[PDB]
Amino acid sequence: LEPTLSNIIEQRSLKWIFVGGKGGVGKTTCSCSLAVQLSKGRESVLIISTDPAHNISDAFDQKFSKVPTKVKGYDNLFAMEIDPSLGVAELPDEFFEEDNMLSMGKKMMQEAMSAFPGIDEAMSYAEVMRLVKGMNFSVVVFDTAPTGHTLRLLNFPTIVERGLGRLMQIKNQISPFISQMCNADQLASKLEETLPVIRSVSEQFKDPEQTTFICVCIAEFLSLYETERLIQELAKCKIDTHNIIVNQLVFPDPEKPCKMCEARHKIQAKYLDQMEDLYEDFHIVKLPLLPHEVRGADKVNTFSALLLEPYKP
Amino acid sequence: LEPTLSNIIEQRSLKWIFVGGKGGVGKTTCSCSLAVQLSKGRESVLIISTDPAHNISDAFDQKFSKVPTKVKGYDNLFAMEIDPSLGVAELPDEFFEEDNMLSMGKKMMQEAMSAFPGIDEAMSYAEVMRLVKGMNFSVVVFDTAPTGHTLRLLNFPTIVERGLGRLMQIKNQISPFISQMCNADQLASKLEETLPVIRSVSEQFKDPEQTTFICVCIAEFLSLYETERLIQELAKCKIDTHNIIVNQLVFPDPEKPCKMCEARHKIQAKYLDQMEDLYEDFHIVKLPLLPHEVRGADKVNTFSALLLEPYKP
Amino acid sequence: FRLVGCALLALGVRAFVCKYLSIFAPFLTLQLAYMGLYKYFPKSEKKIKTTVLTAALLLSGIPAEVINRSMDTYSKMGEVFTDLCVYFFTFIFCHELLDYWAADHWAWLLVLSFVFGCNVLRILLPSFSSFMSRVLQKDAEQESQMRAEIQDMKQELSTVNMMDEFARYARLERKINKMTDKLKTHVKARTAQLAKIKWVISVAFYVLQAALMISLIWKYYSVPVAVVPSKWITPLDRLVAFPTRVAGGVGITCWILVCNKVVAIV
Amino acid sequence: FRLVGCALLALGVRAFVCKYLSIFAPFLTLQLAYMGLYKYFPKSEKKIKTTVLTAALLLSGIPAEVINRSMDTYSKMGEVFTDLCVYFFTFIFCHELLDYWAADHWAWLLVLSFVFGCNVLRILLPSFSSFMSRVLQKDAEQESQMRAEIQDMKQELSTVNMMDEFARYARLERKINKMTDKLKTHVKARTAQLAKIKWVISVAFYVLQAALMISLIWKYYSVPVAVVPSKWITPLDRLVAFPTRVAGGVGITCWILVCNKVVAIV
Ligand SMILES: [Zn+2]
Repeated sequence: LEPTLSNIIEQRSLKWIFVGGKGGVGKTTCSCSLAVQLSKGRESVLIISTDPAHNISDAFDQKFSKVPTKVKGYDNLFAMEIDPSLGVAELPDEFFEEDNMLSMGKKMMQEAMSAFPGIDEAMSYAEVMRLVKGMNFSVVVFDTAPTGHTLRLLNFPTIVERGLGRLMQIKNQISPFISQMCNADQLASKLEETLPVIRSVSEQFKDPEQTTFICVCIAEFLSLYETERLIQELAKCKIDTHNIIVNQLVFPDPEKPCKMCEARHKIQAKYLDQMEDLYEDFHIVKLPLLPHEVRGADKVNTFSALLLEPYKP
Repeated sequence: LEPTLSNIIEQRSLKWIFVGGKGGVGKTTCSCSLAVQLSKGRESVLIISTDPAHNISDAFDQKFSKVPTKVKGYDNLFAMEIDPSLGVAELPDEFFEEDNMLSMGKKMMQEAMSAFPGIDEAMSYAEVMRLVKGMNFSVVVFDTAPTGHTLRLLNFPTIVERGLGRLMQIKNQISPFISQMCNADQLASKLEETLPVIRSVSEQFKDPEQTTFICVCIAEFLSLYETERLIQELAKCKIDTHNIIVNQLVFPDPEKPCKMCEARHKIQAKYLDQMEDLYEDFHIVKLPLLPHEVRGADKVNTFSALLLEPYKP
Repeated sequence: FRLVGCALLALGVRAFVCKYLSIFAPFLTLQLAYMGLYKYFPKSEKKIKTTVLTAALLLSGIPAEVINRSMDTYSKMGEVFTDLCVYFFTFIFCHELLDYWAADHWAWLLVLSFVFGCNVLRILLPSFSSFMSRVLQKDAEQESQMRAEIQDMKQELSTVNMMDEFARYARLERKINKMTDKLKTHVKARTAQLAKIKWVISVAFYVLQAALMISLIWKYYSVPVAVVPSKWITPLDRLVAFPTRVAGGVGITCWILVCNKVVAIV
Repeated sequence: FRLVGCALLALGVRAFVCKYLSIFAPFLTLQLAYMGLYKYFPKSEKKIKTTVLTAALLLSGIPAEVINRSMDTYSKMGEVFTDLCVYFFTFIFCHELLDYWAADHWAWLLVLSFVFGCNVLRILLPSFSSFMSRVLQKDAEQESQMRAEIQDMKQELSTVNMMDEFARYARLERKINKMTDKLKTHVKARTAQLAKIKWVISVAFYVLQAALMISLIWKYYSVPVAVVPSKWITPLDRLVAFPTRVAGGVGITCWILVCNKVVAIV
């Protein structure tokens, strides 16, 4: 197919680019370099960091916050770290565990008049989405946490939707009953202004032409199997995925300097043969291993350059 | 503590040595070298291979079967590959999923008069254990499959035990009832001759002085986390574990020949610092990476030598 | 536990059957309910489960305590209505017993036969479900073959390795997942079809039984059905004497409600 | 569904109450059961669930069909026994009704009061469970504090990273797992203690009610209790006339069995 990430750059209809992948892979650097490459073609790029360790702060040697802030050295790029995202994504762990279609709304309402912790999650997520859509960013690059998956969360409030539809159906009956037997408005209000943005972002997520997922792995059985499971789970949710980036590749020179370089090269060659056999319909972006002394903006620029065009010594 | 595996060799009370660990780690070579090292001190060593790929056949370039067969080049070592082990360990997947204390016996009896697939598993496992104990091997080294855990299976038949106790309790009542209202013996028989060996092997498994577990991983977050979960699950089942072996280590020479060697060395150094901080009460056996051309018996001997005494260039 | 109180009240009513020493017959029921409430005061076991209809009304700002008292008093009036119904049934029993030692008797027997017939047909509707059990059997062969295919794929995947042949293992896992998803979709489609069929047959049964009931009313609206002296049940006599000054359209709903209650909570 | 047949048979018996046109009274019950079986022939819905006691007997080589017929005929004789019991109850009802329009009457009332009192005390034993509800409240504070500790550890673990600080994350996960295991052990210990307490109080209740029953027998073994003409129930009269040629020790077990059945299946 193609060993580069040019299909993402040339697709100007993209508006939600997610970068996932579990394990020890340095996926934050890859996603930051992808955002840097995108900044050369778009008018404004945003980098959302849902990881708890704040890796993009170290990547750009700057300090970010929960609001979009200009990164130094670029005019289009903006960065934002939202720990509230993971804080409110840990809460629906029960919904993730059950993943039902009838009782999850019952659980949500039960916790609503018992502890009120879930509609607060909906408000926080809607506020983040409203800020993102109000700043009017061309593309948003999400650094999804290595553990968990908050992408499916948007498919949950459909129970809220038809519950509100039943509410509208019984609206013409509650009022005569209320008159017969005789705050109310704030709840229905906050629902009414927090639903449309959720629906816009959920409809954008399920559209393959304005939402993509890049899976980041390394040449190994464990990471390969984890990313295969991730791809299967993502396809089960009807979410587009077209590119995977393999990191920590050795690519030894023909000088044969080290035996261990060729041993690791043979291991990685086996794993990449398995990957290419399995992923003939994907974009396999092979990213080599950079020096320890090359850390920071220089490595981000190098990764962006190698993302634009394939690397081969 | 100690960076070698000498505690296993000097413990002459061991009779069940398991070698576990998921992922792409070459744990079969490590376990085969451990068995080779054990053959130098004991009178007879057996190598059981529960993996489906028959790796010890390639390690010794010989062909093995379901019976213990002498391996060439050694006088004490014996090898055996038992695919029936995994075939009958896939069946209790339902019991593994539920892991209950009251209803699993109900499920077992239901499948017993519905399909009879579980008592057949018990017979197969008891037959394997009876062969192992009848050939009178000093030590048995299990190559547990990377997926699943058949070790907990021995803790399941305790429901069978107290069900049989209730059977003995109602034995004095069924006979007068049988006389009042008026094959039977084969079922109770086969239970009676398949219980004691199961109990002997289960009691030996829970004894820390005659059963040990070696966890095999590599210097990486994914494998480290998988082995941490494995150790926690093993300790939850009250099963001894004292040694972990890390594979595919680079150990670059002070000549600084390759930048990528030092980059991988820094990554592995971070992961080993995390491991040693977490595992001060374990034996961390650091095994380097061997040449691709060194494959077969030579690499087994090299790994055995490095298991006996620590390797440091 | 509510049926325990219902049975206790019913046995009390049957103990007070045909007893005219006390004129205040409905009051006798009032102290029956008072004793039941007093006994339930330290024995108020109940189970409250989350529903869907309450979600919309909770979102309408109505206080939760108000909704709880609304539902529990609605229940309370439900069982007191059923208990008054069985009270009137026992009074009718007294009436035909004293008649034994009379078009009212034939009317009573006919309305009883009609309501029992409707109820037994409603309860044997699951036996009438053979018309869809045949479709279940028709789809059973497809389900059996496409689960045998699942078993074959699963055993073949168990045969293949995972380390050195991950491509084939992953492809077979994908095929197994797709076929199992198809199985789940077929199962859900079967469940939805059965539920829709039950709903439509149930509403047809409801409309036919309503038509039978209204035909019975048109037949006996001008005919006395249950004749009792006025001063016996005079606190509520004007309500029960709905048609032609006799216990009619209230008696019918008493019969159907008590029969449905017993054959449902049974 | 079995209670549906029980209610139908009971209403049939109450329809045949005090009816001496046919001498063959127990036979009338025999055709009642025959009609029930005929109606159940196309309506034989039942649920069979796996138990523990059947495992040992299945392992004893007894054929499965033999065990199934044993259990289902045991059930059948159970409900026919309860139905014969309510039949005798209705005959007694006829007897005191004809008496209304007599030491047997006081004996009947006394044995009834005794059996209802025993049954209501047995059913309010859960209300008597306050002596262990107090221990539950005592342990509630320990449970609450040691789950608050769980919540604190969980939130602190959520705060800490996992990549660059895996040592602390793993140690905190170990602590959380250990404390949750302690919670599960405490919960299981509480459940076992409650179950043992219920078992011992239940066996004490059984022995005290048996003592009360045998005291009642010693009081009324030589006293007639339920007097009926012989030829009315003569097919089974010799069995029911256990003490002093009167319906005694069979009547007591009839009363207790029917009351326990209604208050259990209720
Ligand atoms: Zn090198």
